[PDB]
Amino acid sequence: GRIASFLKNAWAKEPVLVASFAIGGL
Amino acid sequence: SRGEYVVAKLDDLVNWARRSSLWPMTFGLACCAVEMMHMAAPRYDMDRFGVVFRASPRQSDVMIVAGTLTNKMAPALRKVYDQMPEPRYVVSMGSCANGGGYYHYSYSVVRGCDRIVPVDIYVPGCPPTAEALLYGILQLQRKIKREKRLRIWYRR
Amino acid sequence: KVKQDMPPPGGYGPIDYKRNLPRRGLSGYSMFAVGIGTLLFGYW
Amino acid sequence: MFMINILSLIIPILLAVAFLTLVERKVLGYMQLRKGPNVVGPYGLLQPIADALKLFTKEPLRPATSSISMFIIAPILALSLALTMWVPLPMPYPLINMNLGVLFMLAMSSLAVYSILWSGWASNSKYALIGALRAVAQTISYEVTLAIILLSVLLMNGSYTLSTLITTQEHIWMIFTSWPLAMMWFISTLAETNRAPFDLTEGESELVSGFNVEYAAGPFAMFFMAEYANIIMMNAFTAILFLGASHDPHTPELYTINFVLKTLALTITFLWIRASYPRFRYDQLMHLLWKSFLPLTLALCMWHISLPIMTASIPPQS
Amino acid sequence: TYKFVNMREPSMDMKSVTDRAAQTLLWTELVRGLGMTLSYLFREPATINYPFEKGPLSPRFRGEHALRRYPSGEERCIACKLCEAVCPAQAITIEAEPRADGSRRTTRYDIDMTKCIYCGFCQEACPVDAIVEGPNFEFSTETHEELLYNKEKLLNNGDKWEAEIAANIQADYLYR
Amino acid sequence: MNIMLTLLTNVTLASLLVLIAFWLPQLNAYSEKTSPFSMKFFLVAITFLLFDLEIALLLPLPWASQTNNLKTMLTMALFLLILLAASLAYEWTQKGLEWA
Ligand code: SF4
Ligand code: SF4
Repeated sequence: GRIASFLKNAWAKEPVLVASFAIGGL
Repeated sequence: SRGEYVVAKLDDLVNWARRSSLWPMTFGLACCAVEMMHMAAPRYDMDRFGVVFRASPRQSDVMIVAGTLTNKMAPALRKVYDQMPEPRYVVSMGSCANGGGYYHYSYSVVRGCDRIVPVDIYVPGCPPTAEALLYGILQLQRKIKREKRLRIWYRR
Repeated sequence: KVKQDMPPPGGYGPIDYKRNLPRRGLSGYSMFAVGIGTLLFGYW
Repeated sequence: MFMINILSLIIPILLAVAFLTLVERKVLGYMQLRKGPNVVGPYGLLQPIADALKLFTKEPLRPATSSISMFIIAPILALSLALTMWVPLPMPYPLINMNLGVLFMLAMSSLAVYSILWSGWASNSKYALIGALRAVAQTISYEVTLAIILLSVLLMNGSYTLSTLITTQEHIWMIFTSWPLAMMWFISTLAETNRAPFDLTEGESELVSGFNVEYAAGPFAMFFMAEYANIIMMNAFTAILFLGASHDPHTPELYTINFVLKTLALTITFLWIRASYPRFRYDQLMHLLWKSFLPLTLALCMWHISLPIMTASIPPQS
Repeated sequence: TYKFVNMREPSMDMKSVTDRAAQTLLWTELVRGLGMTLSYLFREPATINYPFEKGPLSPRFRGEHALRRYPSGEERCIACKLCEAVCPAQAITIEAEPRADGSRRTTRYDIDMTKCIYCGFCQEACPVDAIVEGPNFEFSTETHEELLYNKEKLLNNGDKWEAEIAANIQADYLYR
Repeated sequence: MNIMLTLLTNVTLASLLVLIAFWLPQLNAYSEKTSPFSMKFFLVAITFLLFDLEIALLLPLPWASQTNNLKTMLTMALFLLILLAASLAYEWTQKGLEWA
């Protein structure tokens, strides 16, 4: 639940970091 | 004489180069800067004629004194003129710059920019319409076209 | 007879004065799907 | 005849730069509802000649009075490196075929910053020195991403040899494979060439003329030629890297036409960008690179390392 | 009475968040601005081909002052000095003496085009429509002294431009 | 000899232009024209250096992909990239990336 909130906040405020971390993890 | 012919053609070439590429400096004190921008505006665009506004006095060839030249601003105007490389031409735009205009009798106004720097073309008007300014610039171009620097050098 | 520059009888037509910045483009999901599909085809 | 080839590379590139100036002027005018230079010659074709002659006949001011050796080397280095970087490009056959032409171009671009570095310093002014420093930071900041993005895309090439890029993109443009990298690389080219919205170096609106404020007549012309030559060369590198062209070995003319057209399109895109957007603030410029781009480039580099292994598409070394 | 610029809250739904993330990552707004510039590139430029093409002007245009005459040829000005009084920049200097015929005429009428502000006064004050700012605007000079007009210069300007000036006055005299 | 020729020709051409632009127009007759803060943000420059080092370490990767121990190669390459990302993240979070 709180993880979804963190992901939503991250995508709203720092989308580039979210994309980078997703790509690196993959 | 053949030497005179070569000198004349070379002077034609250099005069054509200088008049075709006239780079006025971004120098506008008062209202006449607005009409100057309107000359730079699309309707009478100066870039067609090779006239391009360049901020650097060292990279500029013509100074357009567009506005009232106050006693406080005069030393800076002289400094920017001096830092400008030669050949350098000065075009005075507006009654205020030509002879003081509306504020001729003001304690804080230099009664004409000719007192501070030499002037080549005077553009009357208050403000001079952008067409009048373009006409003055073209008159300056013709004046450059009439220059005979190399001819005078050969005659000495 | 009096003749001044006057509005036409009935006045002028309405004059638009509000932002009409249009709504254009695909939805974000659509753009991402197109990009990923192109990437997958290129990879293959 | 090799000297003939050198001249054939050099002089037409300079003429292309001269006419690129006119092209820029006219395009910017038309996007501003204006007409470019058209009085000087038919449709303004003679304007660059007038500009050059006016510049050369103009007074040679020089109040540098410090390390005049440097004040003269900087234009020389800039122009020489701008001309040299064109050499390894395969169009379609390169003038000099290097196994590592890509790293050669990276090194030459890094060296070319010394031209701005020295010019601003030997000028010994205020705007010049500080502006030169801002330049170093700008080019240095984007050099990192430029290298990472370049390495990431070449992972598919299999070598740093520019010529093999034609073979790799024979069936499809590499932009389809690496468009995010393509966007970041294009912005990187913009920053490296010091073009708007990253024209902070010269930055006329903020710095009177930047590093070239104390350069006039011919040396200013050489800086201008170097700048525009770098623009064309970087766009050509983009075209070769991503927008590959069909090459018929028996008729190289087709590839040459296609490549030239793509480079022209990219240069027109450069002018278009200069017209549209305002200038990024010095601080915002670095924020966009180290904090925003650098990450995504790292992630995409990991991905482009992993993809050939997990897709069994490791390119041939030769 | 008042309108709020800004003061709008973005939606937090996944579709809107995805759209804004796409805008940030895919540079959509930048592309829109680019398209606007492209369209302006394909639009017809507004430049007029000066000097072969001239900008529009109305009959009330205020340009180079020009002393006019009556149809008989007698100079209209009658040395009222009303123009000198209204002149907001004191650019008009008038001297008069009874001429040989006995009429009240101006021995001196100087308009310093370097001090005049082209206000349009005098043209609206002269009781006999003498000084009338002509349609000409392209009268730039290479020296300051050329812009210090004399009565002879003003009368020559009036003679030169009377054909246009009479027509412009005819066009506008009813509005005045 | 080809690369040396190219270098020589380019340098000579540029220097020739500099000569014709520093001395040739300087002949034209004229007259007399008369005529730093400690940057602590240089830390950015220093960080570029240590990042340029990783840049150099990463360049061999295209040939590194040709080994038979692709597992070890991939692990070490991602190790270096993750260490670089960790360095960037550390400098970011510690406000070390105080640009300008
Ligand atoms: S001449 Fe008129 S428009 Fe020009 S600066 Fe003076 S008052 Fe302003
Ligand atoms: S237009 Fe000029 S000359 Fe005529 S009243 Fe006004 S300031 Fe004086």
